Amino acid sequence: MIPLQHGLILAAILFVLGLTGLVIRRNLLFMLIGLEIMINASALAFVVAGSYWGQTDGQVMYILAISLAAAEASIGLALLLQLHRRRQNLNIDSVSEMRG
Amino acid sequence: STEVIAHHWAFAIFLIVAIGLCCLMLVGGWFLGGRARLSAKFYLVAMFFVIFDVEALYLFAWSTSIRESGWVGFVEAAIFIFVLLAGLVYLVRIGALDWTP
Amino acid sequence: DYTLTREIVTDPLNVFMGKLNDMVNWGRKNSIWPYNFGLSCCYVEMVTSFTAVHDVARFGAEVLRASPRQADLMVVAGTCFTKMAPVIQRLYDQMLEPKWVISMGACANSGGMYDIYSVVQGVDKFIPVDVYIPGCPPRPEAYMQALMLLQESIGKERRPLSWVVGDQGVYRANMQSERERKRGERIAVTNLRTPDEI
Amino acid sequence: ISPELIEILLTILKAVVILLVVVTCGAFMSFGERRLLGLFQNRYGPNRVGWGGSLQLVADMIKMFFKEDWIPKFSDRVIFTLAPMIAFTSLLLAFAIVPVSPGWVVADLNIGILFFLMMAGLAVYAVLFAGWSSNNKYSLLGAMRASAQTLSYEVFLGLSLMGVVAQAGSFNMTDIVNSQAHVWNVIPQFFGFITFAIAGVAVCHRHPFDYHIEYSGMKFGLFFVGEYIGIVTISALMVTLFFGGWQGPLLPPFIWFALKTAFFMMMFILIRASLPRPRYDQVMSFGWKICLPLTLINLLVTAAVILWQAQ
Amino acid sequence: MTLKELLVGFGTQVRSIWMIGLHAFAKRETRMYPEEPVYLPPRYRGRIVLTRDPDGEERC
Amino acid sequence: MEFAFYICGLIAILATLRVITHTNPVHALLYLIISLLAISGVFFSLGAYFAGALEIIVYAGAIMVLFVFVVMMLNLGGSEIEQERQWLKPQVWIGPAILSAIMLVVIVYAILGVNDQGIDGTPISAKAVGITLFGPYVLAVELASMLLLAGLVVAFHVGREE
Ligand SMILES: CCCCCCCCCCCCCCCCCC(=O)OC[C@H](COP(=O)(O)OCCN)OC(=O)CCCCCCCCCCCCCCCCC
Ligand SMILES: CCCCCCCCCCCCCCCCCC(=O)OC[C@H](COP(=O)(O)OCCN)OC(=O)CCCCCCCCCCCCCCCCC
Ligand SMILES: CCCCCCCCCCCCCCCCCC(=O)OC[C@H](COP(=O)(O)OCCN)OC(=O)CCCCCCCCCCCCCCCCC
Ligand SMILES: CCCCCCCCCCCCCCCCCC(=O)OC[C@H](COP(=O)(O)OCCN)OC(=O)CCCCCCCCCCCCCCCCC
Ligand SMILES: CCCCCCCCCCCCCCCCCC(=O)OC[C@H](COP(=O)(O)OCCN)OC(=O)CCCCCCCCCCCCCCCCC
Ligand SMILES: CCCCCCCCCCCCCCCCCCCC
Ligand SMILES: CCCCCCCCCCCCCCCCCCCC
Ligand code: SF4
Repeated sequence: MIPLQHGLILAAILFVLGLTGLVIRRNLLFMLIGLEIMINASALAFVVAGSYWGQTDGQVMYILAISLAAAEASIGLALLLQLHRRRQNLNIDSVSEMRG
Repeated sequence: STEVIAHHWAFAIFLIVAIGLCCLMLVGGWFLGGRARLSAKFYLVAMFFVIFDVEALYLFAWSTSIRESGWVGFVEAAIFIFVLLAGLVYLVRIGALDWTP
Repeated sequence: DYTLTREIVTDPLNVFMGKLNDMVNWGRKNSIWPYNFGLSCCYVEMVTSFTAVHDVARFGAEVLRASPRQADLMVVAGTCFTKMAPVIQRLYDQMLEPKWVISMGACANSGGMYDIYSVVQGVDKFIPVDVYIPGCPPRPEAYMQALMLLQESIGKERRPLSWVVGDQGVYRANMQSERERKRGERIAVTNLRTPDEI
Repeated sequence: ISPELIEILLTILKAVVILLVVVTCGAFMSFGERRLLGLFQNRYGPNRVGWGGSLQLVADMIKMFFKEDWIPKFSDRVIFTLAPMIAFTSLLLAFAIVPVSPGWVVADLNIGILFFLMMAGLAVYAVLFAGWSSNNKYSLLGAMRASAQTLSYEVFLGLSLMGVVAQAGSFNMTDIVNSQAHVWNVIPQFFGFITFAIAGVAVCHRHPFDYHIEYSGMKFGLFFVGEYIGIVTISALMVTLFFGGWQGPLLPPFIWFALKTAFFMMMFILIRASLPRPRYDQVMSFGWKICLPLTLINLLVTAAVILWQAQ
Repeated sequence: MTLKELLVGFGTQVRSIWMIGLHAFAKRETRMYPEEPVYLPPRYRGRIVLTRDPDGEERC
Repeated sequence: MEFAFYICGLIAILATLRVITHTNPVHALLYLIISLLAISGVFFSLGAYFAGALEIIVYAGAIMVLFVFVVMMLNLGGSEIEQERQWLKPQVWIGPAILSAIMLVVIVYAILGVNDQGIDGTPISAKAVGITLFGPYVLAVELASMLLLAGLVVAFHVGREE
C-alpha cells in the first residue's frame, strides 16, 4: 500500500539534487559525489519500478547500475588523483584549455 | 502475523538498546571525572576491493540458487570465475598487487 | 592533614558521596595503566617486573600503554638527561587527570651517581612525583612495593566526581613516611646472616 | 493482557537478554584474554581485585568512566565521537543475527550473512573515521594501512562464506544450521573454514593482523569493548556456519553452542599468544594471491559436487 | 608463494600453537609478592644500617 | 513499512541536500553514507531485500570506502575552495536551482499521470534475483564482468604512480 508515484517522486528528487550538486560545485570530488547521487537515484527508481510490478528485473538492473557506478567511481577517482598529481588543485575551471 | 511482528519488535528493541547503551556510555564518560600525501597503492588496493566486491556480489546471487540454475548456470559462473581469475592473474603478474616493487 | 591543589587542610568528607568517592578511588587504584617509557636500566628492571616471574599483572597494572592519553601512571625509570627532560615534560603534559608519578631509581630521584653536566638532578625539579624508589636499579619487587604504596595513597585521596558540580580542587592525603613507620621494626634488627653463606 | 502481546514481550525480553549477555561476555572476555594470556605465559594474570580478579573489569570500567574526557583541539569532534560508536554498534548488529538456540534469535532475517557483510563494511568505516579525525600523521598512516588490510580480507570474507551458503541453498542462519543436521560444514567446506577464519581474524584487527593513540577515556574503552564484541560475533558466526551452532548429541543446545564459541575464543587468544606478526606486503600478498583464488575454486568445486549429487 | 613453503609454514604455526598450549599446561613460575616474601641472599646490597659491637655500643 | 519508507525517504532527501551544500569533504561523505543507508531502508521497505543488502554492502560499504580513501589520500583540509564559498553566494546557485526545480516539476507532472495500483511490498528474495540473473540475464552477467574488468584496467592504468 505504498504508491509507485511516491517512490518515483523520491527518486526524481534525489536525481535533481544530485544534478544540482554536480553543476554548482567546481570541486571535481563533489562532482563525482553528485554523479554517484544521480546514478543511485536512477537505481532506486528502477528498484521502485521493479517492486511495483513484482519482478526481479528491477533488482537485476540495480545490480548493473551499481556495477557501472563502481567502475565509473574507480575511473573518476583515478582521473581525480592524476589531476591532483599534475596540477595540485581540483578546480576544473583551470582545466578548460580546449575551447572555440 | 504474530511471530514475525514479534521478531521485528525484538530487532527494533535490540537496535534501540544498543544505540542507547553506546550513547549512555559516552555520556557517562563525558560527564564523570574532573578536568585540568600517500602513495597510489592505497587507491589501487581499494579500487581492486571495489571491483572484486561487485564481482563477489554476482557470485553471492549465484550461490544461493545453484540447484535451481542447473549445470548451465554452473557453466556460466565458471566462465565468470575464469574471467575473474584471469583478471587476478593479470593484476598479480604486472606488479599491481605487490605492495613493494 | 590533606593538601589542596588546583595548602595544608583537613578531611573534606552526604554519606553517599563518601561511598561514591571510595568506589571511585577503589576503581582508580585497582586499575593503574603505566606508560611504556624506556629511559635507562631502571626500565629494564620495570619490564622485568612486568614478566611472568613477578607478574605485576596480578595488581591490574600490566596494560603498559604506548600512548600518554590512555596511561595514567608515569614511571620515570631512568636518568633525566637534558635532551630528554623536555620530552618527559611534554609526555607528562599529554597525560590526562588523574595522573601519578613514580620516580624509579637514584637517577630519577635525585640524579643519583651522575652529578654531571648533561643530567638533570632529579625529575622532581620539573615534575610532581608521588612515589620515590631508592635503588640503582631497584629490584622488580621494589617497583611492585612502590606500586602498592601508590595504591594506598590513591585509595584515600579526594578528587571531584564530576566537573560540573562540587569542589573541583584535588586533595592529596599527607601519608605518614615509610621510614618513620618502619623504624619500629628496622631498629629492632639484631643479627643478620653472614655473607659467607649462600 | 493478550497471548500475542505476551509473546511479543517474551521475544523482546529474549533479544534484550541476548544483547546484555554478548556485551557482558565481550567485556569479561577482555578480562579473560588477560587471564588466558597469563595462563599461556606461565603466570597468573589479574587475580587480586576481587576473587580471582573477577572485579578487575569493574575497576577498569570505573577508571574509564572517571577519567578526563579529552577531544583534541584541532580535531573534528563529531567524527571523533562517531568512530567508537560505529566500532561498537557494527559488530553488535552483526551478532544480532546469530541463533544461539532454537527459539533464541533476535532477527530471523532472510539475508542473514549479508547483514553480517554490511556490518563488516561499517566496521571498516569506523577504522577509517578514527584515523582521519585524530588530526595526527601517525594515526592517519596507521589507519591507511589497517584499512587496506581489512579491504584485502573483506574482498574474500563473503566468498569464503559462499560455500556454506551454496550447500544450505539459503542466506538464513537457521537454514544454515539446519543444513548441518548430519555433518558439520567444517568437513566439506574446510577451505572455506580456513579462509573465513583468516578473514575474521584480519577484519577484527586481531593478532597477527594488527590509530588508537589519540583516543582516551571512555572512547578507548568503547573501542576495545567493540573489538572483543567482534571477537564474540566472529566466533559465534563460525560456530553457526561451520560447527552446526546449537546441534549436538547429548548436551543441551546452549551448552554445545557456548562450548564451541568459548573454544574459538580460546583459539583467538592462543593465536595471539603464539604466532609472530608477518610483514605488511606478505600479509596483503597472502590476502590477494592465495585466499581469493582458493575461495573461488572452493565455490566452483562446491557447486559441481552439489549439482552432481542432485539426482 | 611456493606450496611447499606454505605447507611448512602452516605446520610450523601449528607447532608454535602446540608449544604455547603445553606451556599453559605447565607449572606457574610466578613468585607471589607480597604474600610470598622475597628470598634475598645474605650479602644482598639493600638498606644500609649502622651496627653495634657484642658489648652493645655503636661500632662507628 | 509505510512509515519506515517515508521516514527513510525524508532522511535520504535531507542528507543529500546537506551533501550538495556542505564544504567539508569528509562531512559530505558521512552525510551521503547516511543517505545510502536511508535508501537501503527504502529498499527494505519495498521488499527489494537484495538491493538494500547490496546498497550497504557495495554502495555504502565499498564505493564510498574508496571515496574516503581518496579524500584522506589527498589530505583535503578545505584549501583554496573553503576559502571561497562561491556556491553559497546566490549568483552561482540560484540558476541551477531554477533549472533543477523546473526539471523536478516536469518529472513530477509526468509521474502523477501513471496507472498506480500501489506497491504491495512483497519480499523478492535474493534467490529469485539469482535465478533470473543466471537465466534470462546471462549475457548481462558476462558482459558486466567484462565491464568491471575494463574499469579495473582503466583505473589501474590512469591511477599509477611511476
Ligand atoms: C549512530 C546511530 C545511527 C543510526 C542507527 C540506526 C537507527 C535506527 C535503529 C532502529 C530502527 C528500527 C529497527 C529496524 C527495523 C526492524 C525490522 C526490519 O528490518 O524488518 C524488515 C526485514 C524483515 O525481514 P524478515 O522479517 O526476516 O522477512 C519476512 C518478511 N517480512 O528485515 C530487514 O530488512 C533487515 C535488514 C535491515 C536492518 C537495518 C539495521 C540497521 C542498519 C544501520 C546501522 C547503522 C550503524 C551506525 C552508523 C554507521 C555509519 C554511518
Ligand atoms: C594448482 C592450481 C590450483 C588447484 C586448486 C587449489 C584449490 C583447491 C580447493 C579445493 C576445494 C574443495 C571443496 C570441496 C567441497 C565439496 C563438498 C561439498 O560441498 O559437498 C556438498 C555435500 C552437501 O550437499 P547436499 O548433499 O546438497 O546437502 C546440503 C543439505 N541441504 O556435502 C556432503 O555430502 C559431504 C561431503 C564431505 C566431503 C569431505 C572431503 C572433501 C572436502 C574436505 C577436503 C579436506 C582437505 C584437507 C587438506 C588436504 C591437503 C591440502
Ligand atoms: C573465531 C575466529 C578465530 C579462529 C582462531 C583460529 C584460526 C586463526 C587463523 C589465523 C590466521 C593467520 C594467518 C597468517 C598468514 C600470514 C601469511 C604470510 O605473510 O606468510 C608469509 C610467510 C613468509 O613468506 P615468504 O614469501 O617466505 O617471505 C620472504 C620474506 N623475507 O609465509 C609463511 O610463513 C608460509 C605460511 C603462511 C601461513 C599459512 C596459513 C597459516 C594460518 C595460521 C595457522 C592456523 C593453524 C590452525 C589454527 C586453529 C584453526 C581453528
Ligand atoms: C590457506 C591455507 C592453505 C594451506 C593450509 C591448508 C590446510 C592444511 C592442510 C595440511 C597441511 C600440512 C602441512 C605439512 C605438515 C608436515 C610438515 C611440517 O610441519 O613441516 C614444518 C616443519 C618442518 O621441520 P623443520 O622446521 O625443518 O624442523 C626440523 C625437524 N626435523 O615441521 C614441523 O614443524 C614439525 C611437524 C609439525 C606438524 C604440525 C601439524 C601438521 C598437521 C596439521 C593438520 C591440520 C591441523 C589443523 C589445526 C589443528 C589445531 C587446532
Ligand atoms: C524516531 C525519530 C527518528 C530517529 C532517527 C531515525 C531512525 C531511523 C528511522 C527509519 C528507519 C526505521 C523505521 C522503523 C522500522 C520499524 C520496523 C517496521 O516498521 O517494520 C515494518 C517492515 C517489516 O517488513 P514487513 O514484513 O513488510 O512488515 C509488514 C508486517 N506484516 O519493515 C520493512 O519492511 C523495512 C523497515 C526499514 C528498513 C530497516 C531499517 C533501516 C534503517 C536505516 C537508517 C538510516 C540512517 C538513519 C540516520 C538518522 C540520523 C540522520
Ligand atoms: C557467547 C554466548 C552469547 C549468548 C547470548 C544469548 C544468551 C541467552 C540466554 C538464554 C538462556 C536460556 C536458553 C534456553 C534454554 C536452554 C539452556 C538452559 C541452560 C542455560
Ligand atoms: C567560468 C564559467 C562558469 C560557467 C557556469 C555555467 C552556469 C550555467 C547556469 C545556467 C542557468 C540556467 C537557468 C535557467 C534558464 C531558463 C530555463 C532553461 C532554458 C529554457
Ligand atoms: S638509578 Fe642506576 S639503574 Fe636506574 S637509570 Fe640510573 S644508573 Fe640506571
